[PDB]
Amino acid sequence: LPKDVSVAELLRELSLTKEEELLFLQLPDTLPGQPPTQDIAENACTLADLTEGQVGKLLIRKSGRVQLLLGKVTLDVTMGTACSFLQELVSVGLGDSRTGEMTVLGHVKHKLVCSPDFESLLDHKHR
Amino acid sequence: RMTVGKLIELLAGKAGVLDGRFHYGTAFGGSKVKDVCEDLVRHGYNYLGKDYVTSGITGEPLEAYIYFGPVYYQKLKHMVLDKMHARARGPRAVLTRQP
Amino acid sequence: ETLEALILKELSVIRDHAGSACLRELDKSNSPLTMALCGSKGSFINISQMIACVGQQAISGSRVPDGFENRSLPHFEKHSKLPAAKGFVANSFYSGLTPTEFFFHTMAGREGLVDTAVKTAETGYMQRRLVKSLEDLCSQYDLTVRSST
Amino acid sequence: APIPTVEEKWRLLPAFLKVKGLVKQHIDSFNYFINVEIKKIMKANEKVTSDADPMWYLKYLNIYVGLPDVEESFNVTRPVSPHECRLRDMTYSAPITVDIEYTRGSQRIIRNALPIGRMPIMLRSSNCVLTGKTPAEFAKLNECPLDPGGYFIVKGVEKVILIQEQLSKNRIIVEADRKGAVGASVTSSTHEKKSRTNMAVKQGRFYLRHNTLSEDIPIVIIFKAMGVESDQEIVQMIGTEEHVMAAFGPSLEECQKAQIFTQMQALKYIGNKVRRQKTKIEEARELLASTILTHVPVKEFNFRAKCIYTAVMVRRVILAQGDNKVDDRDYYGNKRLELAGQLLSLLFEDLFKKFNSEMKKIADQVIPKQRAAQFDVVKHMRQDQITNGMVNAISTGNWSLKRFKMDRQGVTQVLSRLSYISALGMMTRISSQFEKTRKVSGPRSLQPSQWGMLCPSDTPEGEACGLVKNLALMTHITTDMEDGPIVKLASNLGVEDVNLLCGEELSYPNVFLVFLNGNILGVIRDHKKLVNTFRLMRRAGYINEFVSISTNLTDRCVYISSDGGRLCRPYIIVKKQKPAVTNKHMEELAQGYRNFEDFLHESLVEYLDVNEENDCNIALYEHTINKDTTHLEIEPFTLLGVCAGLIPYPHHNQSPRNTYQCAMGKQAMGTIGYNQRNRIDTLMYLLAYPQKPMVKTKTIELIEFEKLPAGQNATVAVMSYSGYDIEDALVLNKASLDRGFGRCLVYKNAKCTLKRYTNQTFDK
Amino acid sequence: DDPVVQEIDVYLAKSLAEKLYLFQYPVRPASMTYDDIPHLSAKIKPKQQKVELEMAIDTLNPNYCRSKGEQIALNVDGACADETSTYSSKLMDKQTFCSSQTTSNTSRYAAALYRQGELHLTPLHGILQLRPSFSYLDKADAKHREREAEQARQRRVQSYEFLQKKHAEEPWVHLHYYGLRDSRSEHERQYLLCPGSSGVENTELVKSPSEYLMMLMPPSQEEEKDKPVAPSNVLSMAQLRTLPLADQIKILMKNVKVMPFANLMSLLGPSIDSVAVLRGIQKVAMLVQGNWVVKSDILYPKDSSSPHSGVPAEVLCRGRDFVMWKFTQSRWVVRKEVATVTKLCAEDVKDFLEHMAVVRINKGWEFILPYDGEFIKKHPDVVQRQHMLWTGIQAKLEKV
Amino acid sequence: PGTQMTLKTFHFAGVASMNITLGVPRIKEIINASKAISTPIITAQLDKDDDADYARLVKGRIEKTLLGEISEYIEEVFLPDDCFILVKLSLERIRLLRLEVNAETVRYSICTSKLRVKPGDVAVHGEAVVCVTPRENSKSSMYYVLQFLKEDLPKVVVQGIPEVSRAVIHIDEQSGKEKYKLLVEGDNLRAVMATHGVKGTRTTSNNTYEVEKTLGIEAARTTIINEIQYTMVNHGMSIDRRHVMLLS
Amino acid sequence: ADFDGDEMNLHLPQTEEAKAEALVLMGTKANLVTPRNGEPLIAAIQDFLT
Amino acid sequence: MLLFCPGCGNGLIVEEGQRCHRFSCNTCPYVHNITRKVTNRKYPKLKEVDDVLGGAAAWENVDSTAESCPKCEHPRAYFMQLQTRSADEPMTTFYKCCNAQCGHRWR
RNA sequence: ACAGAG
DNA sequence: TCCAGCTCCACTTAA
DNA sequence: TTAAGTGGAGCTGGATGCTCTGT
Ligand SMILES: [Zn+2]
Ligand SMILES: [Zn+2]
Repeated sequence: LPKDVSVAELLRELSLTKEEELLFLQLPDTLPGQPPTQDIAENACTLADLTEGQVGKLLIRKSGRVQLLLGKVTLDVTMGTACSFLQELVSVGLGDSRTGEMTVLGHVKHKLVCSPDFESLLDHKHR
Repeated sequence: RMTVGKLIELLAGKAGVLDGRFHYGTAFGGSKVKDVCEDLVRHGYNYLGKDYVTSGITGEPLEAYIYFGPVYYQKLKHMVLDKMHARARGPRAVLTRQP
Repeated sequence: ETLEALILKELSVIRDHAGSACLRELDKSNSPLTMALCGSKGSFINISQMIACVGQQAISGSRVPDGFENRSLPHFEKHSKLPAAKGFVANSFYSGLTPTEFFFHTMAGREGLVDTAVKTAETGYMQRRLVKSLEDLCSQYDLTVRSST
Repeated sequence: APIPTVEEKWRLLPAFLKVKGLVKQHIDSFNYFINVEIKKIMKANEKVTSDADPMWYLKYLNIYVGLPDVEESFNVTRPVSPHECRLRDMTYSAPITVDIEYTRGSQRIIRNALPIGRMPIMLRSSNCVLTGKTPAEFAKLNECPLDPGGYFIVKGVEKVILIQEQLSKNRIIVEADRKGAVGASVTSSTHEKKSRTNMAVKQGRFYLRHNTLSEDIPIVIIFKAMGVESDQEIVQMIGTEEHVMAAFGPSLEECQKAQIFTQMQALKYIGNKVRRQKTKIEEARELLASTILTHVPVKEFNFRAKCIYTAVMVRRVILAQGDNKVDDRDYYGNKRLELAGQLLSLLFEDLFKKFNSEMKKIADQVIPKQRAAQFDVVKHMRQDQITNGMVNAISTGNWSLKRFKMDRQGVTQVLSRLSYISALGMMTRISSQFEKTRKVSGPRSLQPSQWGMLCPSDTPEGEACGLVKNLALMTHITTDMEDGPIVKLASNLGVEDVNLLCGEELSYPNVFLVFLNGNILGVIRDHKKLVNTFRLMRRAGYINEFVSISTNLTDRCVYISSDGGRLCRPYIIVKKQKPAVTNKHMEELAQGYRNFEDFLHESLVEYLDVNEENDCNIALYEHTINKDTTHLEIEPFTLLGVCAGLIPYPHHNQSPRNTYQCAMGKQAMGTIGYNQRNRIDTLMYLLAYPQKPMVKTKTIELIEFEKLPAGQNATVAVMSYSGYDIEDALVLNKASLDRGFGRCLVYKNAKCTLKRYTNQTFDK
Repeated sequence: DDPVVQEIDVYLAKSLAEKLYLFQYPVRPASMTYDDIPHLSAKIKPKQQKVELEMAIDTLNPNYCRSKGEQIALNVDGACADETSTYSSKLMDKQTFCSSQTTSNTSRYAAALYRQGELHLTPLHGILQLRPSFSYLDKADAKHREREAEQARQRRVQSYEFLQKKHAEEPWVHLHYYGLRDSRSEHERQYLLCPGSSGVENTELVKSPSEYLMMLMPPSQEEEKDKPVAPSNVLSMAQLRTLPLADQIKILMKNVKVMPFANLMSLLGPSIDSVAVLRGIQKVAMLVQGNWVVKSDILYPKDSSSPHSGVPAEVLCRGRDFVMWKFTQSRWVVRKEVATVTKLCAEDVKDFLEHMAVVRINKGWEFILPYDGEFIKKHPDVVQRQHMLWTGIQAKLEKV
Repeated sequence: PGTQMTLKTFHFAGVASMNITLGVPRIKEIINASKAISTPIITAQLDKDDDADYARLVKGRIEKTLLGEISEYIEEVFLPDDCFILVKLSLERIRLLRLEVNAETVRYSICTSKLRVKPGDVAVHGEAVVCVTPRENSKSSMYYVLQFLKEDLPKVVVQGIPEVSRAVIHIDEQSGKEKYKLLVEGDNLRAVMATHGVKGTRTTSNNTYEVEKTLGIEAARTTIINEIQYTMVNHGMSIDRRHVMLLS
Repeated sequence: ADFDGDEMNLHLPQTEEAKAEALVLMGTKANLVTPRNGEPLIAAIQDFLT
Repeated sequence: MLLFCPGCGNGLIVEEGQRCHRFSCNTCPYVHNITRKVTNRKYPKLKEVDDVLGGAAAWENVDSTAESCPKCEHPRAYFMQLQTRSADEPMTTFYKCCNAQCGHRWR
C-alpha cells in the first residue's frame, strides 16, 4: 500500500467523513512558553504547565505543507510511523483510596509528529 | 622507469639559474615546459637544453647533442668505508665454537 | 560483465592506435627508439606510454573496484561506468597526470611493489621443500638415476 | 562560458597549518590528556576505603601536572630545558601534585600539594618550556625553532609514540567465516569491559556465541530470556517479508522442541550453560544485562532496547546470504586512529588504581594491628609506582595493561635524526594493526578511501609495504565530543522513540533507523530533512563541526558519529554551482581581517569525514563543477604527504619511483637543525656545503626545508661515458670532489659513566 | 503558498491530564478488537504504573480444543483443591495480560480528539504496552516441581532481588472495567473537550523565534573560568559580548597593519557611537597617508626579544616610529641605505616594511592601498592638531 | 621461475570464463599432491562435434540441474482429509533444455537420501505433477517437517552429475575447422568419462588425484608433466622437459 | 646485481682440493649457460648492445 | 507459511483431529479447523533461456498468415514468446530474422 | 625487541 | 593465517 | 534384536624468506 500525507489525513476527516477520530501527536521537548507562576531558570515548558483555552492554530497550506502556529513561532507537522497494531485510549481514575473506574474512550489510528522549523528559526538570525 | 620528471627538472632548473628564478615543481601544477623553453632561447641556449659537446679525450666533437643541466643530487648515508668487512680467523661463540 | 569487455576493447584500441601513431612520427636517432629497437632497455609500450597515452590502469586484471559506495571516488557520480571514472588515464607522462588519474596509477603500481614483498615468502619455502626431496638423486655410472637407498 | 576561478584559494592551506595538522595532532592529544582526562581518572577513583576499621577515608579533590623540574643531590630543584635532558641522560618530566582530604582522628585534615609522581612532558605541549617562545629565546635553551616536538625525552633518548590504527568498536561487522557461512559480530568495548559477541548460522539456524557461554545457544531462547516471549513479536522485529520469515523459520522450530516457552525457563537454560568464574537464574540475567552486548544500555533490567539491537543483527545476516554484501574491514570510515594522549590515559588509569590498591593494602595491614596512633597515609605515598610506570612503558615500548587485556609491543620508536625530513616524517607515521603476521595482500593495497587522508606514495618498500603509512598534509584527527546536544537536537528533528513501537516498523521502506556511535536513538521518516537540517545546525555552530552525519540507503540507517579518532579533511562548501569562498574573502584573509575559524562559522568551509564524503560529490577544480556538486577541493597537491612533497613533478613519473624517493629522502645527508653543533648524538651525518633545491614544491616552502636543506645542485650531462656506468653507476668529476662536492662529516659518540657503589667505593 | 484550506483552531484540555493512558497491544492487529470480549478484572499500581488485565475466553465456540484445555488446567491447578486457583472451572477460562512501561516521561505526547474544524489536545499520563502473559506455565512447573522433589560496601539498587521487593510495596488497586460500548465511555469522552470561546489570544506562548531557538539549544557554558583579555587572535568578525568594542579594534589593528577609514563603518555598522570613539582610536591607531597605521605600543613593549632568526636584536620602537614618520613627510622612504643611518639590521627594516608594502625596483617599497580622502568624516580641527602632535613625535626623534 | 611469476592475470583458458589458479599457487597445488584443489577443470571432447545441438544435449547430461530449476511452482496444499507438498514441472522448459526427465523420473530423483521418504508416499498423478506426502521424521523433529521440505525439495538433483557445478561450450577460431569442446568445472572424472556422447578416450583433468584414481599412476605421471609445463609456458618461462620429467 | 649500493660476499677456499673443485666446476667460463634451458646468461648488457 | 495464534501469539503447528486437520497452538487450547482448500505457492526461479534457443533450435510458434518481419518484409523469420522468470511474469515477445546477406536480431 | 639496506 | 591424522558417533547390512 | 564395519564431523598440532647494519 502507499503512504498517506498529513494534508490528506485532515481532508478525509473533514469532507468525506464527519466522524470524530482520536489522533495521537508528539510535540517538541519544549514549547515556546513560560511556566506561569510555577516557581521556575528557563526550565522546559510542557503541556502540563499551561492552562486550558486556545493554544494555537493549525494551518494547511497549498502544496500539502502543514504548520502548527503555536505562538509567534510555527512548528511543522508530519506523519509518524504508521502503526497497525491495536491501540486503546483509556481513562484510569482512582476515585477512591483503593478502588476506581477504568473506561475505554476509543481506538487510535494515526500518529502526528510536530517538530520545530530549524531553518526558519536560523534564517531570522544566522550565526 | 619513465622518470620524465627528472628530464623536466633539469630543464626547469637550467632556465632558472640563467635568470635568477626558482621554478616550481608542485604536483598537478608547476612551471610548464612551454614557458622554460622560451627562457633558454632568450639566453642563447637551445630550447630543449641539448648542447654542442666536444670530447675531452680526442678533442673532436661528439655527434649527438648532449642534455646539460643542474639536477639536485642528495648524498645517502650508505658509505663503503662503513661497510667493508673481512675476517681471517677471530673470536668465536661460547656455546657453538663457530664465528 | 559484457559491458566491461566492450569498454576494455575500446580503451585498448585507443592506446594501441595512439601508440602506433607516435612511433611513425619519431625520427631515427631518437634515443628511446634506439634502445627499444636494439632491445637494450625499454620497449615500444614504454615509448608509447610516456609520449602518447598511458593505458587502462588495471588492478588484479580488472578496472578499478569501487572503494566507496557504488563509485570509485567521490569525484564521480554513482554507478557511472565511464572510462575516466574507473581508471582510464588519457594523459601521457609528458603531459602529466591529473589528481584522480595519478591516484589510480598509484593503486596499480603498489600491486607490483606488494607482489615483490610477498614473492620472497611465497617461493623460498617452496624451493626448500623441493631440495630436501630431490637432493639425494645422483646419475650413476650404469646410466641410471638412483636414490641414496 | 567557463566557470570563474578564485586563484587565492590555496591560501586556506597556510592558514590551516598554523593551527591544525603537521605534528599538531600529537600535541593536541597530549594537551587533552593532561588538562581534562587526568581529572576524569581521578574523579572515577576519588575515594579509597580500608575494608578493616571503617569510617576512615582518603579523598582526592583535584590533580595538577605542573612544570618540568630536576631533583638534585642536596634537594635543590631548578627548572630545566629539553636540551639539558638530552645531554645529562635524564627524563624531561613535571611533578604530578595532588590535593587530598583525609582522617587523622580529626575527620578532615587536608594537604594542598602532595607530589605522588612525575609525568613525562611532550615537547611543545602546554607545559613545555619551549611553547610560546620567540626564536631569539630558543637560542638560550639550545633548541631549534623548526624542531617539531611531539616526542618525549626519556633517559636522554627521543621517543615517539606512533599513531596506532584500529577498528571502530561498537559496530556491526557482517562478514564471511572460513567455511563460507555468513555471520555478524560487534566488539562491544566500553570503559568497563571489552567483549565480542557473534551471530552464527552453523546449521541454517541462528546461534549467539560468547566467551562466558560453554556452548553457543539458540537466539530465540535469548529473545525469550530478555522478556519478548511471543514468537510473533520476535518475527515482527526480525522482519515480515516472506523470504526473511522462511530463513528464520528453522530457528523457531528449535525453541519449540525444547520446553522453552517462558522467560524463567529461558534464563534457567542459559544458567546451565554459563562457565562459572544464586545460580541458574541470576548468573544468566546479570550476564545479559552486563556482558552480552554490553555497549547497549539496560537501565532497570528492561531489555527492550537490547532486543531491537539483536534483531537488527539477525536481519543483516539474513539479507547477506541472499546477496553477499559482506563488509570490508579495509574501508577507512571503519578505521580509527589512537594518538599519544589516548594511550597514556589507559596507562595512567592502570597505575593510579595499582597505587590506590597498594595504599589500601598498607592501611589494611597497619590499622587493625600496629598502634593507637591514627596513622597518616602521607608517610606511605611512595612516588616510584607512578614515575617508573610511565618511564619504563615509554622507554621499552611495551604496554602490558592486564586490566584491559592489552599486550601491545613496539608502541614507541627512537626519533630518527638522519635528516630534517626523517624527523618530521616519523611524526606522521601510522602503524597498522596486523603488524606483518603474514602476506595478506588485502590491507597492503591502496584503498580509494585513503583519498586526501593518507599519502598514496609514502610507504616502505620491504616487508612493511602498505602497513606503515603517513598522513597527508591537510588532515585532522578528531577528539571525543561532549555528546550532549546531539541527542537534544535529534529528539526535536522528529525522531521517534523505538520503545513506542512494535517490531514491524523496522521492515517498512519509509522507516530509517538513527544510530549514534552504535546506539539506536530512534527511527525517522523523511531522513533527507533530518540530514540536511543537522548539517545546517553544524554550519551555524550549534553542533560541533567535527560531528559527521551520513546515510546508508542499502541498509536503511542514518549514522551520527561523534567519537574521536576519525580522519577529517576541509572542503569548500558549494551551493547552486557557485563556491562560497569569493575573491573578497581571500583578500581579507591575507590582510588579517579574518582567520580560518571564520571560514567555518560563516559556512564557507566545513570538515568532511570518510563516512560523509561517501554521500558528497566533490569537484577537483572549479571547471569540473556540475549541477549536483556539494564540495570543492581546496588544494589537490595536499593529497601527497611530507616526504613525497620533495619530489619535483611527481605526476610525470611512474609511481614506484615516487615511493623510492620517499625512502631515499629520509636517508639523505643534510642539516639536523640550528642546535646541531651543541648536540651530542649516537651518530650524526652532516653535509659541509648544502644548497637549496633549484626546483621546489610549495610543500618545501610550507615545511621550511629550504632553510636547512639536504643536497647539492650537480651539473649533469646525461650521456654514456667510459662504460663504468652500465647499471645505475654514475661517473663523478675529480675536480668537483676536490673543490667540495659531496664533502660530508660523520659524528660519533663515546660515553662513559663513573658510579658510586653501595659500599663507599667509586670508579676513578 | 497561502493557507487556502482548513485553518483549524487548536484547543487544550486539562480535565483528564492526570487520568489518560494509551494502551497498545503489539501483537494484536487493528481489526481484531477486544470490544466484544468480557473483561473480568483490572489491576493497577498508580505509581510505577503496571496495569494487569484478565480476559475471559469462551469454551462453546469451535476454536477451543476442550481435550487440551482440560490437560493444561490440570497441570496448573491440583485436581480438586480450589481454595486458591487460577481457573475456577476444570478448563482454562482466562487469559491474563501483563504490561511493560514504554517511557519514563510522557510530557511531550498528547491525544487529539479531532472534530470538524477543531482539534482538542490532552496530555497523557502514561503509555503502556500490554502483552499476553505466560505466567500460568511457570506456575504449572512450580506445582510440578513441588510434587517431584562493618561489612564492605554493597550495591543493592543494581540488583533484581532488591528492585523487585521495592515494587512489591505498592498495593494493588482494583478497577471496574467499562468497555467502549458502555454509555460511560460515551459520557467521559466529552471530558476530552474544553469549554472556551472560539477566539482567544493566548497569554502564554509569547516568546519570539530567537528566544525559542536559544531555549531548545542552550549555550554550552554558563561562564568560563578564565577570562579572555584577547592577546590571542580571537575572531575579529565575532562581536564578543564580554570584550569591549575598543579592544576589538586593538586586536584587529595588530592583524591589519594598515586599513582604510571607511571600513570601520562597514565593520561596526552605523549603530556604534561613531563620533566619541575617536578618543579611543587615537590611542591605538593614527592616520598616515590617507589610511590608518598601527601604533608602536601595540606590537612591542620595551623588553621584547628578537622575533626572527639570525643575529638577535633588541626592541627600539623609535627605530620603527622614525620610519613611519618619514612616510608622513616624504612621499615614501626613497633611498638605498637607511639601515646605516638608523644603524639597525637590514633584516629588521626589510621585515617590518614587508607587512605594509610591496617592493618596486630600487625605489624601496610601494604603499599597498590608494590615497583615500581624509575629509570623509565631519571633524575640521583634527586636521591641524595632528601636525602639532606629530611635531612632538618628531621632537622625540630629535633627541637621538 | 617461481620468483619470476608476478602472479599475472588475463588468464581464462581463452573462453573469458572458468578462472584458473596459475603461477606459484598452481605449482604449489601440483607438488603438494593434495586430494582436492581450487578450480578443477575437466576438459571433455565431444565425438559428434559437428554442431551445437549435439553439445547442449550431453552438456545437460553432466551439468547439474535442481528440481526447483525446472518447476514453475511448488505448493503446500492443506485439505481436511490430508496434507501434502506438490510440485508442478515446467514441461515447456524441459522440452527446450533437452533434458530426459519427466514426472516418472522425478520420483526416482527423490527417495534417495531425503529423510527416508517412502516410494509409496510419492505419486505421479500426471506427466507434469508430483506430490510428496510428508511423514513424521520420528527423530529430533515435529511432523510439521513440511517447512523443512519446502526449502529442501527444490535443491534435489534430478539429472546430471552431482559434483559438476557448471559446464561451458568452447569454440575454436582456426579457419580450417569448427568444433566444440566441453569444459567441465567439477571433480568427478569417471562419470564424465562414461556419459553417452563424450569421447572418453580423450578427456583429461587438472587434478592428479582424480587421474590417479581413474586411470592409474602412469596417467597421473603425465599429468604432472603437462600441468607444470602448461603453467611455466603461460608465464613465459621455459624449462627443459627432463627436469619436470624427473620431478614427476 | 644492479650496482645501486648492492653488497656481495666473498669466500677464500683454504685447501688445494677446494681450489680445484671451485675452479673446474664453478668457474664462470664453465658456467656460461644456465642448467635450466641451456641458454647463455653471461652475455652483453646495456651500453654493450647499444 | 507462518501463522500465529490470536490468543498468545506462539507459532501454530498443523495436526489432525477427530473430524478435520487443525492448526493448533502448543501452549493454549486454540485450534482452527481446516474446512476448505488452502495453499501457498513458492514460484522458484527457472533456468536461463538465452543461450538455449540460439543456433537453430526446435521452435514451433509460426502459423499460417503470420506477419512478415518489419525490416525485410518477408516471413523468413521465427518468433516466440517465453517466460524469462517464473510463470507469474507476463510473457515477453521476441523474434529473429535470418535471410541471405542479412543477419539481425530484434525485439 | 624495533628500524634499515639489497 | 591454512591443512593432514586421530578419535567420537550415527547408519545401514547381516546373523 | 544386535555385532560390527564404515561413512561423516570435530579436535589437534604442525607450518609460513634470505642476509648484514645499527641502538
Ligand atoms: Zn496460542
Ligand atoms: Zn533476414
